[PDB]
Amino acid sequence: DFTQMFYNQNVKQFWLPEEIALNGDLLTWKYLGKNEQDTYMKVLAGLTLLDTEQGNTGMPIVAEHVDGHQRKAVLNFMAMMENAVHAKSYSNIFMTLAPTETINEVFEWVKQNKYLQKKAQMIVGLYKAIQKDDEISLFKAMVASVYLESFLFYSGFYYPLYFYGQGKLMQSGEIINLILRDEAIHGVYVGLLAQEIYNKQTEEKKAELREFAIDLLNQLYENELEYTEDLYDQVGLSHDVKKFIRYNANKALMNLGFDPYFEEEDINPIVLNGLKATVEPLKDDDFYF
Amino acid sequence: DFTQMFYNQNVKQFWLPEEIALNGDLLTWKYLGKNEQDTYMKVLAGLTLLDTEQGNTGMPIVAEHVDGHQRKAVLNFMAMMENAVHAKSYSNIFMTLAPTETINEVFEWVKQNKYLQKKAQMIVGLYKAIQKDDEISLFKAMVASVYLESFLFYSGFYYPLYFYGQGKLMQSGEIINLILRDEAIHGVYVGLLAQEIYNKQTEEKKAELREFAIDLLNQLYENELEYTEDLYDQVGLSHDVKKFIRYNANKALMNLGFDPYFEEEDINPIVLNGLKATVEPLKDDDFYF
Amino acid sequence: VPKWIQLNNEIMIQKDGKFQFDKDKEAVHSYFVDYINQNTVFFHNLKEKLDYLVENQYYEEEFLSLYSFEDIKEVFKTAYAKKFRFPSFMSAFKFYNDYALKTNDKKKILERYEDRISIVALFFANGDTEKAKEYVNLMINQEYQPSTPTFLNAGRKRRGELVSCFLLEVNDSLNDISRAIDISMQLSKLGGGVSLNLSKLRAKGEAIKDVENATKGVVGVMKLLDNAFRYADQMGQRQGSGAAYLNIFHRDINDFLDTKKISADEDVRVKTLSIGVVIPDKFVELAREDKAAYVFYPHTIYKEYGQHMDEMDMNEMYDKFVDNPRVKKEKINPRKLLEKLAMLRSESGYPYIMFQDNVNKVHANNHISKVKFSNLCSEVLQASQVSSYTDYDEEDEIGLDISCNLGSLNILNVMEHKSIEKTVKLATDSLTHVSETTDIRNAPAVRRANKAMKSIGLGAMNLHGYLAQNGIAYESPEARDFANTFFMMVNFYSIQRSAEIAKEKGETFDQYEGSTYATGEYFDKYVSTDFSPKYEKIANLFEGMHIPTTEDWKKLKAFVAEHGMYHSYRLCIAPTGSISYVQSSTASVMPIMERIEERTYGNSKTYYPMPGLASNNWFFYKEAYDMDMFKVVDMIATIQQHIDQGISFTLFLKDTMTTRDLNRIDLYAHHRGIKTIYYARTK
Amino acid sequence: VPKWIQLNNEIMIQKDGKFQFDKDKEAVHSYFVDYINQNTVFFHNLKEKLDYLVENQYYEEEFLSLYSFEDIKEVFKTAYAKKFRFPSFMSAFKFYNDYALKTNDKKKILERYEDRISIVALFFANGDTEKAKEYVNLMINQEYQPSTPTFLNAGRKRRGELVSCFLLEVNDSLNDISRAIDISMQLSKLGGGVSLNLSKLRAKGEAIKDVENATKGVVGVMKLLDNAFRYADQMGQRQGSGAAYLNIFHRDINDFLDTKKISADEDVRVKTLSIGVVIPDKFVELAREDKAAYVFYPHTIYKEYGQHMDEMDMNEMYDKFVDNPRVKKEKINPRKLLEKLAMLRSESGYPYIMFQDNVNKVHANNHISKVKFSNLCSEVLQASQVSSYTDYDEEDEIGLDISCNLGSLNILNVMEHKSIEKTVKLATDSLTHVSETTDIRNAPAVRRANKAMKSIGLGAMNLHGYLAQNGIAYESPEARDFANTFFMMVNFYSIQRSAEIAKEKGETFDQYEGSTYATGEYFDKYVSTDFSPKYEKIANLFEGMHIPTTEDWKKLKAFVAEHGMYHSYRLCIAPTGSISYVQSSTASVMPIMERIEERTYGNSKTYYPMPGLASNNWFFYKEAYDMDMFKVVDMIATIQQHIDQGISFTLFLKDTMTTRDLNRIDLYAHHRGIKTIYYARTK
Ligand SMILES: Nc1ncnc2c1ncn2[C@@H]1O[C@H](COP(=O)(O)OP(=O)(O)OP(=O)(O)O)[C@@H](O)[C@H]1O
Ligand SMILES: Nc1ncnc2c1ncn2[C@@H]1O[C@H](COP(=O)(O)OP(=O)(O)OP(=O)(O)O)[C@@H](O)[C@H]1O
Ligand SMILES: Cc1cn([C@H]2C[C@H](O)[C@@H](COP(=O)(O)OP(=O)(O)OP(=O)(O)O)O2)c(=O)[nH]c1=O
Ligand SMILES: [Mg+2]
Ligand SMILES: [Mg+2]
Ligand SMILES: [Mn+2]
Ligand SMILES: [Mn+2]
Ligand SMILES: [Mn+2]
Ligand SMILES: [Mn+2]
Repeated sequence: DFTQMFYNQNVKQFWLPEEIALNGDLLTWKYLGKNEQDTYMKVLAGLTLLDTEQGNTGMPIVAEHVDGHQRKAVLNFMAMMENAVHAKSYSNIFMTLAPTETINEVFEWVKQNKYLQKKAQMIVGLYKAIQKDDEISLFKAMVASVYLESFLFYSGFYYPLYFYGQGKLMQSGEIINLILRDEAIHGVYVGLLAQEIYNKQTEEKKAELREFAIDLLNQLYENELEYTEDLYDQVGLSHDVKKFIRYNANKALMNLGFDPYFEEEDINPIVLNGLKATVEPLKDDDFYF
Repeated sequence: DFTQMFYNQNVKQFWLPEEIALNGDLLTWKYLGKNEQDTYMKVLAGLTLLDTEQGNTGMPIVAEHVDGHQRKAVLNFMAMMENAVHAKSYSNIFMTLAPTETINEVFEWVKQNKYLQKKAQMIVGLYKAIQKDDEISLFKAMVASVYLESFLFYSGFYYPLYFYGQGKLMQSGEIINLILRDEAIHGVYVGLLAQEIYNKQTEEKKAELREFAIDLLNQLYENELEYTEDLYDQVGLSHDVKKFIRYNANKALMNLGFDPYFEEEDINPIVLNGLKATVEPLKDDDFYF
Repeated sequence: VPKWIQLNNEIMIQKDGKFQFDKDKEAVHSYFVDYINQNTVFFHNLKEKLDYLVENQYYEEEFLSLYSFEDIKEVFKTAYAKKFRFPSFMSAFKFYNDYALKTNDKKKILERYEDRISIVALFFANGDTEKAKEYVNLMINQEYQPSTPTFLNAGRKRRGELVSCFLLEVNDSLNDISRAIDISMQLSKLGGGVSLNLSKLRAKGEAIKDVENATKGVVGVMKLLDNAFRYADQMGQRQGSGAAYLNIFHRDINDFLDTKKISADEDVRVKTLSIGVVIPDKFVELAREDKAAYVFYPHTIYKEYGQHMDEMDMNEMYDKFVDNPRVKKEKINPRKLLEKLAMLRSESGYPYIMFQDNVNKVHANNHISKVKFSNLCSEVLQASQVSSYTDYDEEDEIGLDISCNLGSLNILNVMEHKSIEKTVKLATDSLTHVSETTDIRNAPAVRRANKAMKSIGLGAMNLHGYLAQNGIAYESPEARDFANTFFMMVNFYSIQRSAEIAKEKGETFDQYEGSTYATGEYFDKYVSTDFSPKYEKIANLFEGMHIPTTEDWKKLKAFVAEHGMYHSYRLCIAPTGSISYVQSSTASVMPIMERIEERTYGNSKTYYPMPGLASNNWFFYKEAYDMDMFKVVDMIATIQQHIDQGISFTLFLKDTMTTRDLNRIDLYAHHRGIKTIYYARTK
Repeated sequence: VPKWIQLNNEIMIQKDGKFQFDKDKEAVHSYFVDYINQNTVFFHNLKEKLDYLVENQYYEEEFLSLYSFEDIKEVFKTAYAKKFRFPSFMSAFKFYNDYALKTNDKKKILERYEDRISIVALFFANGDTEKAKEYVNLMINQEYQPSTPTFLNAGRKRRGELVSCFLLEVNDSLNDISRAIDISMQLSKLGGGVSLNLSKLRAKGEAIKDVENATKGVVGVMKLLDNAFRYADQMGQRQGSGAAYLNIFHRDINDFLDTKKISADEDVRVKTLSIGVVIPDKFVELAREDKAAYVFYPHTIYKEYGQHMDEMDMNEMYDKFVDNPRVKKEKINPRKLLEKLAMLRSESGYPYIMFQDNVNKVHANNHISKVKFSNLCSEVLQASQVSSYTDYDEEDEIGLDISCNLGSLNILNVMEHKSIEKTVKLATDSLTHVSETTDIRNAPAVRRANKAMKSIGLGAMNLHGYLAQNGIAYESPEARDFANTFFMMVNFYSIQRSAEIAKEKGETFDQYEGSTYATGEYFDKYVSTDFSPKYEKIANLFEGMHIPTTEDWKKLKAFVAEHGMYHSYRLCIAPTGSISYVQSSTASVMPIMERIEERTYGNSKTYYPMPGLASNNWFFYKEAYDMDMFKVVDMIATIQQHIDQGISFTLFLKDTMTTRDLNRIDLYAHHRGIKTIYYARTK
């Protein structure tokens, strides 16, 4: 009942980072403190890693196991967006704002950062555990994918949105909003596929799947807290970002058909402001009048 | 040396089925004989069936085994074009020209057809034989992929190009020309990835891979001749189609860095109508001797 | 944004659900109160102005020296006594941006409308003060408008030639091809549009000195001509414009047409070279009967028969060519070729279509030559003889290359003044003067044909404007009745003026005795068919003017028999691109494309409503694209029956109609006697 | 595969670690016993052969009618008495594929090597049986080789022109540009390579009659010429080849060079027109001193001084141009321009470099005109006067457009026969005959210059072959000593033959009296410096031949003063591309590119070893790319001191070296007196 409308929405949302000129951010970037620039680079690098794996691994593997040519076409399109559009856009931003050495250093930093490695290990592990014709392993990977789309990106998205909302780094911010617009529909779509599998189960099996989903969310959440503190303490925003990730965790649960898990909190209003002609042959009657 | 350049060329060639209005083809379709309509339907179904294998298996399997983030992104983009753009385009052409019952029957016929099946299963067999961390099996699959993209499609493309060059079925011919333009670049790109593997091999292993490629080409070519007579004898075109197959076989070989196998031949003109040294500054005292 | 531009853009702002057309008038006032008067150079007296313009190499001394200063002052006073006011902002803007004389620094205005009109009148009269005043009254009443070359350059020392339509015949030789390239460059340097006939050129794969498969065909010649026209671009002012015409039975016709396809390669496509196709009746008969046609190799036909393929009647020669084994030919499908023509016209508006037999069944000078091709605007249709340009230090055989003299009657202004006869005769005299004063020293055949044929083109414009301001639909039978009567009177008075000039000067055009004017055949349909209006409304429109009857036409026929005719050709309806703005008129006899046209000049937007457009005549100002092209063809054929040359006939198509509709319009034009089809503009 | 093809490929199959060169000989035998003798057309006697070739329009009957059939039979018997055998397969293959006369359908061979040589000799002798036998002995011994046009086309009815290269001066006018395009097409139709000097054309952004920034510059004319050469491509057999030469002080020099950049846009890129740059000593001086130079607008200089920029000496007028406010100029960096030249030559081998002062410091006809440009092969360096092609019906002022006939001495065969004098005199007579019988009816300046200058080009081939087969390294001082002596002998005997022809005909070349030949200045270095070999080995090589001394040169100077010289120019060393194969000779005086060259013909591959290559002389046949370009420059300068025209000097570069190395080679060539540099071929 939904794939065709998602197909149409995904293809109509198609974009490339080159559509957005980035040289306009040069001055507001220059004006940020060293702490702010550091957090910003690292935040986008963490996002780049997530999209790299979502494009290389997550979306293609889910596409492989989901039945139906139209469902596969949507998932293939989403996969392309992840690595050919989203992951690449971050390099466009980096290449504009930062010198090569700072770019090299931040990519080295992703490799050695323990929270980023842990979250990649956990998410990609679940993708690679999918067994052919085994719907339960597929469900588990789809939960992981929804958590990546609708929860994990948001510790990263906070900062570009926070600046956009203050009228700073607005070209980079425009790119990020386009990425976010895509991930929102990706999270909903994968959520609907996960619910399909969940709804086939016995009540006992469903109870176990909810346990899996909640245990996984809590494990990812605890890691994300440490990641958030590590990045945002130097810019004074860790508590604010934490409220934002809890907000989005609830959205991820809802995408999976589950009740919200965290209590509602006031999000920084700045971040909320951040959101040939046709041819006929000649008949013999056309020669007479 | 080449992936970013191909990335650029691929994304700038992006298109959607909806861009070409198809209904005006009915003004020339109605004037074709039964044999012409039959051949067109059968050719179209042949292309559709082969392209589906490439979208569901060929491109995604190669993307899975190739190392490199940028290569995986380009390959993902190509897989997207197969599944999201090409497959919808073929379906659109069919739905415009034939009623539902006729489409189902043509696909039943072509699905049972000996020559279409022989080539489809030969290609799919090589994709299924790729082994993790074995570059030889990957190379063999890449050869199969290049043969599909740059050679096997062309016994089929001939007919729409033949009409397109005559002013008939111009809307669907425009679509086919866009598809063909994508397959050409797909073939060239996968060809470069195969040459990379080939160049890492010993001289004895190279000779062995050359023998594999030529042997495979021979098997496919002999089946193409039979496929060609089966479809095109009823419309009197087989001689010229055979010249077009050999010409495209030579292009496929050149994509794989190999010499042409067949002598140069001229192609049907209707189908044709359808289709740094180191700069070092002068240091003075170079003017005195 | 300047004040006049705001007042002009206020037209689109609707008050009480109506466009503020009258605001345009206010804009004109602003355009003169704020800009034109401020930047217009003023002198203490006209003597000082004339001395400054002559001394600073703006004007020519010769034409002003023919009058005393009192006569020139009287002519200028007659021009200024009208107190002419531009009714729309775009008229004054186009005149003062395109035609008004400016200083060398292009920041001041030396010529007003009255000054330019007076200078052109003094140039026309060639020393007659009364004739100059008559010309001034003709142009300040805006009854007659000299073409853009004549209007812009008359009386100016720094000027191009007064003729801008040139037709060249290219003979099948390398010397002739090089000479054609040279002449095209020289005429583009003069500012003229050059049309070249490439049908005599042998096709691709023909023999040069009995070596086979040597000729590059007409496409290589087209590449050479395109490069020549790109190089010669009016000293880097306008893009060099050229046209190439090929007979549809020439074998290169496909490759010719392939030069306009978007998919064509860089070594095939010509970008600044317009193309036209000449379609004899034989091709239309072959397509109609669905018989497969043959495209012939011109050099084999020339070797077999001693004459070029385009020099003989294909209707009687086609079967002999096909049955001749020594004539090489290729099989084609004429219906496929027609569909290709329609598709190419849909994509790019090319090629121009010339119906050879439609032109030549009413051509008065078939004895001199049959009309083999048309001009860049596809309205000049004259006899031409190819020239044999030999090697160096060898005498060339100079033929006839067409170059007619353009000038347009303003139908609205002419008919409201009840002065068809006087305007036609004065325009004929001015065109004769400009043709006589034209001397091109680098185009021998053009100069020879100008001296011999004395051919002029007297066109008409504001047909749709006049019809709409008189409550007549362009597609109505009343409009065709008016066009028939008006253009029959125009033809009558043009022939009368030509015969009067022949009697006065004692000379006719060369080879007039063989023309249908001399034999009286031309007047046949005029001495038997009465062209008086069949509708009471049109007759009331023609009230106050004598409409020539059959007896008047018999008297004119006798007068032509006794005295001859000075001009080989008199009437041709040119597109009239920018002069229609200055005259506040609709372009040519074409229907209007838009009721209000939006243009972008610099970084500013401007709005030009069609002349006389209001709420009452909004419906009568129907857009050309909304019109039935069959009725437009009917009107153009009605006009063409009284025009000796062709009419620039642009097709106006919607994006919905297919190539079958375009082919149907072309075939109905061929059936109705349309001589040329200019463009296929798709909305 | 053919048997001879296998035998020729057997060369590279090494036996005992050595190449099987002798197998090549076997191949020729096969090539004759299996293909040539079977594909040849034999007649009962020579009478039937000559009659068949005459009536079937293969031969011109006029040159054969000057001899009785007994004399022609004697000439053919003299040709066949030598029993000439091709020592390599490629020699015979190249002759019988490119130069032997075949039937109309090209299925059989009508001309053997002896037949072709006899026909060429009979054409040369012009009715003299003994002279015809002398030419037969000269060509069958392969001492002298007429150029490809002369050798291929002499005595043929379907022939082209015997002149290889034509040089045109283009005046700064549209008429002159169009005439240059026409003449270029006419001469490419005749088969000759056309070179055009574009230095007189005004640069981009110049005024055409007081309207400024109007000219397209030399790039528009370049595009026109490129299209003209594309169209006139020898009836589609050989691609039309043209050359454009521009002075380095022309303002368009960058845009000129930008025509050959691989990143150039299609509206600028020119692909069938070679480019050459003429560099005066002033530019090299400015680059050496790193002082910023000025490129000039030719039209401003012509307006101020009345002469063209390239018509006068830049070394004395550059400061006047710079200090003149009425002269328009642009600032450039001469070192950056030199680096751009080096980069362009590395990328594409263009432009040709002509050191104008090096040409004109020893030019013997500076009174007629200075040499302002070179030919398509950059070896013809002659005085040229620009023509004033006026409007139609106006007389044109015909100037002098360079054209010379090529002919090469085979150094190995000439020195083996000890016949420098006889070969040089006979070659001079043959080139004089070729000039006399040349009459071009579509190039007036070329015809006038051929009639007046009487310029011929006598080249040389097999310099490296002779040196390597005699155990002399091409870079060794002994090789340069041999070149000095041999080419001094060639110059001496060419001057002697020219003076003897002037004496026997009583006429010299036009304006000879002002030349350095008449004043005796030309002989200065020859009457004070001895050019006898300084090495004993070279002197032994010259044994049996009288090496001219200063006394012989003084006698020759007196003889020239008494009688004059028939030829304005006598010696020019052409590249001699494909005719060097037939003569079994290395190309020109250039060092060999490779010892064994692998060339693909049809679907087969063939290997041509250098003539005389073997184990004992393998390292004497050093490849050009492995050689020091400075010593090659030294050799070319040593030869050039005895050559009145230029030498086609190709630079042979390695991929490792930079543009700085290329610039150093160019500057050393300029320092050593090199007149022109042909190509920068990178390995
Ligand atoms: N619509 C117009 N078309 C042409 N010229 C105009 C127009 N409006 C104004 N002008 C020019 O500006 C001048 C001023 O005209 P305005 O409407 O102010 O009154 P006027 O009585 O015509 O003035 P004047 O004393 O100049 O004759 C005119 O004489 C004329 O030169
Ligand atoms: N290398 C070659 N160059 C030119 N012609 C050749 C060559 N080899 C063979 N021929 C031609 O083919 C013929 C074959 O004869 P071949 O050279 O084998 O010796 P032959 O029969 O003893 O006679 P002869 O050598 O006296 O001509 C020759 O007479 C000659 O016409
Ligand atoms: C006509 C024309 C000339 N030119 C350039 C090329 C010629 O070398 C140069 C001279 O043209 P000319 O033929 O000499 O023009 P002209 O004689 O009328 O002008 P002037 O009196 O100043 O000589 O102008 C163009 O670049 N484009 C053109 O269209
Ligand atoms: Mg001819
Ligand atoms: Mg001039
Ligand atoms: Mn993403
Ligand atoms: Mn996503
Ligand atoms: Mn596909
Ligand atoms: Mn593909």
